[PDB]
Amino acid sequence: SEVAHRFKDLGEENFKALVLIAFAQYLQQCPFEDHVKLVNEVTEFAKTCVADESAENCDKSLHTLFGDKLCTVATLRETYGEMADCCAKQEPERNECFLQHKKREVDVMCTAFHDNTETFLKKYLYEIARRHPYFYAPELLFFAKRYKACLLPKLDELRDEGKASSAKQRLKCASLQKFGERAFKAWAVARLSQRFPKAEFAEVSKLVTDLTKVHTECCHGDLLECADDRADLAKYICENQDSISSKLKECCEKPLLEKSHCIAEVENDEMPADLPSLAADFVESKDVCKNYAEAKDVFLGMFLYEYARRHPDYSVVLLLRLAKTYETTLEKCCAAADPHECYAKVFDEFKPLVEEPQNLIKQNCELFEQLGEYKFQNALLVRYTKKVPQVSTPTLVEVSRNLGKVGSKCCKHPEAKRMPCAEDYLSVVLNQLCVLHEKTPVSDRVTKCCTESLVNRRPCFSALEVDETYVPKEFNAGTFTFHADICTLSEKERQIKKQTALVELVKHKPKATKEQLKAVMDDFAAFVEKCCKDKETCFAEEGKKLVAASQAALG
Amino acid sequence: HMSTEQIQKRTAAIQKRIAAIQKRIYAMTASGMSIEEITKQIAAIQLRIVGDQVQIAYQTASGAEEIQKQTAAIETQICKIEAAIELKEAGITSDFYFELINKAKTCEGVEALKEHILAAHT
Repeated sequence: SEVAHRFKDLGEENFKALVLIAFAQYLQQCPFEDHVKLVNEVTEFAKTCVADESAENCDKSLHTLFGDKLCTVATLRETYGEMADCCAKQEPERNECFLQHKKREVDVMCTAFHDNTETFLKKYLYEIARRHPYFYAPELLFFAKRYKACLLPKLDELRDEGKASSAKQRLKCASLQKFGERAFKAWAVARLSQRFPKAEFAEVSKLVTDLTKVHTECCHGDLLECADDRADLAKYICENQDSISSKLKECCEKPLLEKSHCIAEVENDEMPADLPSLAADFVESKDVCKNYAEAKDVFLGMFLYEYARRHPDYSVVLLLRLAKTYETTLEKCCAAADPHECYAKVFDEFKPLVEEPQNLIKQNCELFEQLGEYKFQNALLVRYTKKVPQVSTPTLVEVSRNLGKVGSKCCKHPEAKRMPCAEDYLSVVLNQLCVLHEKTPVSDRVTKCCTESLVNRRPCFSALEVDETYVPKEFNAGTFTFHADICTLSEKERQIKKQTALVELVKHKPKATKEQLKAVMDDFAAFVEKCCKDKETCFAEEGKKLVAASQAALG
Repeated sequence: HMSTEQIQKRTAAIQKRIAAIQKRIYAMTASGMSIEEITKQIAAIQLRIVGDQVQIAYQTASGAEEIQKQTAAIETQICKIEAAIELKEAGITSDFYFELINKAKTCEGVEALKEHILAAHT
């Protein structure tokens, strides 16, 4: 009955794609041919459920029904990894376990897409859902519809665009389990409020409430409920767009799968003119403590609503630190003899909180606007390697060039829009580093930062200093002497090889000067013109001459 | 000037809800600030009901501007009222949250903010 309820709402094609995505997101092991028969049988069973709601065992939950077909093939433990052990349990324990198991020619593809339109389209989502178990299911349906619409720069754009949404949804699903529902709803109030400053608190709280149900369902593998609901909140915003935003007019003309994607990406609405100070009803009011005591979370959510609608220049995390500090003082102050006099200067405590990221953005953008993406990425690779030298040389290069790439697509924008762009990118790379470090732990400080509240995840990383517990391991065993293999290819693409030479030189001589390290990197870039203009013969002469210069520092 | 059988059902649908509100408010008066204004909104929404019931009569007398903007804001006004009763019943004695409910533009957000105040109170 619940399966027939979802089959009727979602499209016939969209139902199929969703059950195929949900199967590949869990039993990623079974190849396309195994999963497609199960998807077909589930749609064929739901087809009967549409007609007779009581007959054929149409009464079971989507987790028992779509979790028994996922288990029929998943019988043996060898024809899957340690994930087949989940199968032994019964719902809701069964799906509780499946969650716990997180872990290529322009005219060649068209020869297979022309014969079977369905065989090519379903193949896009099968391995894209098996390669990204936490990708937003309704977004993946739109991603494939976009793919169905020259074929080299368009697919590269959709590869990079799809890489951003997958990473974004990993962060969303992570804050939900790791930091709670209230924490997600708190982010929701803030980012929605900046986006829709015209909307009254009740409409925002409606969006917060409906959006949490969407993302909670999507993370819990309730991928068919998620897409059905993401479409309903999208309809609601479009039906009541005056009560929400102005920007939504064009987004709502677009068809079903696009309509939702557009609203999500919608521009910040021109915040209502001449809004009063939050100080009046949050610091001055006689009933601040009485209203806070009444519905503590709603009063704080209202604080965030007003602060966020007025600060589209702040980060969502900054708005959360300001909400958290206000909550913290309200908690202590309401107990005091004169709560009013206690909290009367609360807003003056927000000053260092908003200064700290603005000062960091301005200090780092001053370096970016004077060094470029190469000499700024190089500078970040020296500082971030001295900070945490326990990171693997190529993983530290990747996160150094990735964190530098933030300054590139952030400093262009003015002081008014630098912070929300900087936080958006930085959060995404920090979660990609924390996901990579959780699997292979190398540093106890990185663990502390990733484990800390999502709010102060970036503040933690910025506080790090040079790890005084690192003994300069001066190898010089091929790491300090680069190979002349990339000399023959010769390209600015192989900049990672030149960068990895720097991160090994920092790790082997850590107490090196800021000018000393720039002189050893400038002499290394000059030595490349020997191997760019006796092929391997230049590497032996440059290896002996560059190592002679490094003897003047001897780290 | 359309759906006169569905307008009889539409009007009768609001009447059942106003009766539901009136019982819960008459009980409340010996069981929270909106209480005097709730009784004014009830009387004002009844004027719209009389207007509809007169429109039916006018069409029957005549040979026969389809305004749904009054109907929608009526349903949302009924929600702003019903929500304020669920909050008064919940023990919310705080004119901040009442205004937040009354400031809402949609009955959908009226209930979402209601449920939010309700859980936050516990």
